[PDB]
Amino acid sequence: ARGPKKHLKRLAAPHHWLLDKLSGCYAPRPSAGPHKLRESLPLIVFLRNRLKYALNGREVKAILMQRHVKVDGKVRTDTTYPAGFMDVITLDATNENFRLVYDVKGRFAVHRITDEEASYKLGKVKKVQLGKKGVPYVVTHDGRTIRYPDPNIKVNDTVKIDLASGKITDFIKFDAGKLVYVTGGRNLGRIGTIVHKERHDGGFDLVHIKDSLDNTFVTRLNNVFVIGEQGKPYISLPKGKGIKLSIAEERDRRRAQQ
Amino acid sequence: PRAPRTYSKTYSTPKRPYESSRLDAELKLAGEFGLKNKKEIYRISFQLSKIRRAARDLLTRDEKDPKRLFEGNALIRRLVRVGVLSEDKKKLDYVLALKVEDFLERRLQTQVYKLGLAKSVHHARVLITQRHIAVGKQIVNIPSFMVRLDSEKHIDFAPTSPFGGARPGRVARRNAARKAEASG
Amino acid sequence: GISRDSRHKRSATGAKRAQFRKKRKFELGRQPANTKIGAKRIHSVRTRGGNKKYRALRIETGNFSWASEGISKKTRIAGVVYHPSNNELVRTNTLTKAAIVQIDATPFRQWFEAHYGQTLGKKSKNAERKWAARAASAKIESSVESQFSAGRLYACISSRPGQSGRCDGYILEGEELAFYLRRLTAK
RNA sequence: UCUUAAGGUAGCCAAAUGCCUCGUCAUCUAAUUAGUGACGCGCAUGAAUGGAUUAACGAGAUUCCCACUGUCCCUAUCUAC
RNA sequence: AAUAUGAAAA
RNA sequence: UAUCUGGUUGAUCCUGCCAGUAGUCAUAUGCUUGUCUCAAAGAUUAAGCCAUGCAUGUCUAAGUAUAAGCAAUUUAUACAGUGAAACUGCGAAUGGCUCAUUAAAUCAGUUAUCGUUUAUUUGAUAGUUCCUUUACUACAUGGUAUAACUGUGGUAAUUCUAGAGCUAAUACAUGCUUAAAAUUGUAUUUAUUAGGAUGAUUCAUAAUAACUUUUCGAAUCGCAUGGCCUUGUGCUGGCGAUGGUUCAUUCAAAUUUCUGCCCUAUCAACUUUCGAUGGUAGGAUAGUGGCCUACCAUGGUUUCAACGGGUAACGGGGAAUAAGGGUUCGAUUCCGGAGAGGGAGCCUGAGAAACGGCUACCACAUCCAAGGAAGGCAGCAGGCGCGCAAAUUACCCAAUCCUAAUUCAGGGAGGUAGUGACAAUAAAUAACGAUUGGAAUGAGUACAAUGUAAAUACCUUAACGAGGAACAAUUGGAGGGCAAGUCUGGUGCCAGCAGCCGCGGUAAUUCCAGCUCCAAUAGCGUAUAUUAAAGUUGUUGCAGUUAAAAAGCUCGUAGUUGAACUUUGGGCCCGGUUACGGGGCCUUUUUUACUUUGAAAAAAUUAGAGUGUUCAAAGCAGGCGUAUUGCUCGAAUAUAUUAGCAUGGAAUAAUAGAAUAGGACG
RNA sequence: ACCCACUCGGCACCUUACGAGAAAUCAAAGUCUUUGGGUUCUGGGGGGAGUAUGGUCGCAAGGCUGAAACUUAAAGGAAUUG
RNA sequence: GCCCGUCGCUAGUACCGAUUGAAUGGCUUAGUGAGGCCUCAGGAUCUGCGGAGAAUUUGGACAAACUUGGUCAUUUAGAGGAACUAAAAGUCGUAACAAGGUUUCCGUAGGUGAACCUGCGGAAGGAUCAUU
Repeated sequence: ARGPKKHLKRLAAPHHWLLDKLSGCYAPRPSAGPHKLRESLPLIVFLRNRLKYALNGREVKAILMQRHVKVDGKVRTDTTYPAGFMDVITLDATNENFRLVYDVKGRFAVHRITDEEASYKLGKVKKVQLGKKGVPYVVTHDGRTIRYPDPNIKVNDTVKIDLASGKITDFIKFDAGKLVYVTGGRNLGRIGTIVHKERHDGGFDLVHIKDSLDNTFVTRLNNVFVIGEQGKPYISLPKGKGIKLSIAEERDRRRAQQ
Repeated sequence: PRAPRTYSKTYSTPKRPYESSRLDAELKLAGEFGLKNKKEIYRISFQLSKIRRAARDLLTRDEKDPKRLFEGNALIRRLVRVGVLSEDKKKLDYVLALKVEDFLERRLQTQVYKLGLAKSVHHARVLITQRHIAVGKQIVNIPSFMVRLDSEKHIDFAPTSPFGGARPGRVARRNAARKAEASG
Repeated sequence: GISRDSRHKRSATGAKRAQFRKKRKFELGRQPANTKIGAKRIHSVRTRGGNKKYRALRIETGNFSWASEGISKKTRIAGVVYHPSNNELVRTNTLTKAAIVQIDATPFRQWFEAHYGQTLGKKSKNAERKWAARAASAKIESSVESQFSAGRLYACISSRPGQSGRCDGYILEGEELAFYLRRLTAK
């Protein structure tokens, strides 16, 4: 290893991609982008295996090249673009519109949305600085940078970004009561409300999250994503609304809806 | 390269290979069920031992334990669906009380014989392996096909099998042609 | 190439480490610049990440700052007189950081005369009013008072000629100037 | 079994003591009557007619090795008397 | 008071 | 599925080991060999050597095309389409292989970068480019080459190329159109000043005086050609691609905190001349740092096992076997290292100590026309050698991906096929009738179609294809453990058998044969290693009088262990579960070890949920429709020891407190 | 000095065997599969062998530490009956 | 009955062993030291007071590699010597097992063809648990 790595194998691929282990040696290695190699869904896996629209990688490339596909407000043509957590993917030719989001099992859901909501997206502001010429700016989890934010917007808040033009539509603060989306850890995809934080010095901060059914759990602050008010989400959530029932309860639900 | 293709063994040969009582019992089973090798009884006994180990580890758990309930209901559900267990004996201890005879009796060989499509168990195996018997509506030539609880009702001759109303095989055709040639 | 890895140095417990890997570029060192005086000659050395470093040699002049005044002027370098690390650098007139050097005094002297209207050693109305406003600024200490008469200023070199290519520095003043003068005259 | 007063013990050796003898084996060398290490039915080794070993020492005797060179191949030249 | 030895398997 | 059995003896009870038994994704080998799926495969000895041929090249509408190329200006006189050759930009630093070197090294978990670099992607980001401060500028826009080519040639020879004449740039070296808003960009460096965030900073950012050999701030390209009139080749004007400084993001990288590694005292002292531990200062670094250098102090590790040696040692995820504990293995499909025959040095580049890149030496080794030249298969095949030990010098970019200018090209990465009793799944060698007959079928062929990049096989199926001498199942064994011959012939302590006990010397249940029988069965045996058995490694859980073992005795440092005592008991309520556990109050009211809970702990693997791949190994597929509409369930679940992080408790066990009181309060 | 009774500490002894052990036997060789008061040393079948070697002490004789190749199905302990 | 040792034959294993033995690998003092790199210079040639710049070349760091020594580790030859083990019937004795016919054994010392004998001290694993 005397340089960057440009390959990924199926076993080394993240589990939530749900690639099979026997069809091919390699996995689609995400190119550099707004999100990390992990916790990000490439368009090839979002089309070939998620939506089943294309049967092979070559057909995925053809779909991408004829420009039917645009992540956020801009068309994407690279075969393995790293579409991350709250990225909105359009596919305007079929008039659908999805926003990526984790199902309660801990995988990218195929949740569809309307254009009236796709016209925006949220982002957990991950850093706040003052750029050149004394201008403040915020940078969110998808590397997106917005200049001149409201002074009340601090780290761990959520900023609503219009896809037409990067601009702060509004923001959601981080305090007790706010509905949050646990993006990271054993509670991948779980949704609940914050009761209180811990705020350790030096170490990783902790937050206690309880959900609609009053199942209190704990998670690092690096894996939470506040998405709206108390029981008033700013986005549409997939089926289940971020509640994980037990294995027996899931089996009972499956057999009752058989 | 490609990710390894996982595999496992379906039986376990016993220690003290040479017990007269064990040999006599397994030969009794083989003779009265038409089993070709001791490997079949070894596989059946290995499945029995595996499910019995699971059942014992399950019974060791405290009652109404979530894992105990989930795994126990799953195990008994699959047992009754296979038909090795019976509906009345739905409790978990009957899994322990099970014997290899139940699994050997839920096989496709003996189930064909019980349904009566065969003269003997060996006749049943011969018919099964010559693609004559068909579960549901598809040809199957597996003597050890564990019949589900909703498959014995639909066990019958294959549509393609000459005994299933199809073209009368090959030997019958050859002899009919010979007879016609002689009579011509 | 000079290796910066600790895999060659003896372990803390005296254990002779074994040769694990061949030498690597991301730990390579380079020879010292050893910048002399006169006829500026800076060679550009490429550095990891595609960056540029100015390996200076034979530098002519440098920007020297009078921290009390806040100003800084380009000045020719008379030569090193005391180096804390090695006296060899003093002997061969090598320009490195923290070198105590003598530099020319005329630019700073002219600036002082034109900004405060006084003199060391030994006309418009706006100028007179400015000097009246800046009165009592000729209170500059006796060290630099005699320094400007001597015509050379003692300055500490604060740049890295082997890295930045420049020999910028700042004029010795007060306690540190007294310390370095005492070191010079310690005999 | 003959016989003596007793029959060379401990040891050591072709040793400076072994005729046959340039003993036999090994090593040293391309080649070794030489050297060294072993073998000992030793013509004729051996116990204060002292046996064996021995650090140091030796203008003692001997073998090999490195360095060194006109000892030599193979001679030539210079100086003084 | 002198008395030593008795093959190999079974 | 927490189990043993034969063997010392005339016989017994023990210690005790030998032997038997079973497994081994554990190897070799012997015999035998039909079918389906799946699949390991030159690691062991030689990281030994390599013939040969391939494995890294790449272009759009969008860098440069007057090829003296193709096809056309039916769109055009600068070109217009395509397009070899070549310059240019990227990549070649990925992948693939091997496991030699490596014993705090790598590596795993866990940390830090307030200690730094980071091509590319993503998102932002240069009126001050008149600043050398309004033509340095030609700005309806600048300069020179030079490639490609023709011709002349040299060399036996190389992916050698010289001399001459041509010619472009997003190639190089320059350079404006920025008005002017305020108070002069940005980039580098120095010194000074203020200072939204962090647990914390000299942080982020801003203001001054300057420095700079000077970075950047668009002379690039393809489409669409639209609006304004004072109609001019005027003024404005879209979609992009490419490029660009800084910041952030991403892909990373380099260092870094704690903890953890096999056997060795027949390795006890080691490091410290000349770097050892640390301080100051400087170079060097991308950056911290004895990384290096100068001065200075004499330090650092160690019987809690240093230093040294061996490793038939890459580390881990994991594998085999196990009641619980544990033992052994992990070259190898995934992660991280290191290597390209050994060793060093280095160019380019963001990225290399790069070897399918150079430089030198060493060791190999090739062609020479005897002057010269060119190499690293531990990639793919393949050959030699080494061995007990391991396959074809095949087809293809169709998947999975990867790269490039990039949908199109390329890829021995990868897939397919060939060999393949390494291992796994299923399962033919026969069934019925009457006392000799019909009926069925797959092996093996084969029109056909599916299959596939094209194929081979598989799934299907016209037709052919069972009656035994056929379409014939072997491998071991018959005294015991360990069921199965007191049958026959041969041999006569010979041949021979025999894991052990033992059999055999003219009546062999034991050798060689026949018959019969037995165990496993397309598999069986043999050898080696390892595991269970092994309570024969013993923490759980051994033994020491006599079986092997208590040192001759005592002292004693390290180590292990170490007498008790410090808050108890009692009342009053609250709220959980069906008394069981929590909480609050009243009754005078300093460090740890430990222990509960949680975060965090890659997949693959393990246990396990669902799912008729015809079952099963497997796999994560699938299922239900009025099937011309379409809808829809999934792809869970637990571990995770040690180490680190937070957290509830104060029993247990250490640990200090105020005794010449400078002791608390206040 | 005795006698009797008691006590502490010794060398022991006699009878049993609760208990232990394979047994001989054992008030410890007991409080052991109902297996954990503290700790030191030693053994892993019999040999080869307390040998070779490397250290180390000794004037020497020898002492301390101390293997391996190889070989073997017994060696051994306690009792019984002859 | 059993059994011990010397000696005799055969085979195997290991040890000592002159040979300043021999190989392979690691580290290293010292000497020589290629090569690329940085640097002091040198400036062919080409270009508009300048610019680029080849051969060469000064010092420095990195440092292959070769030689000679030193050390460590792993193997390994060796005349001869002295052992051990094994193998149906070899010779000499009878040392032990009984009071093994001199009770045996331990340490130590001497002697001797061989077991072994003897001296001193010790043990019973003695052939005595015993003399008020």
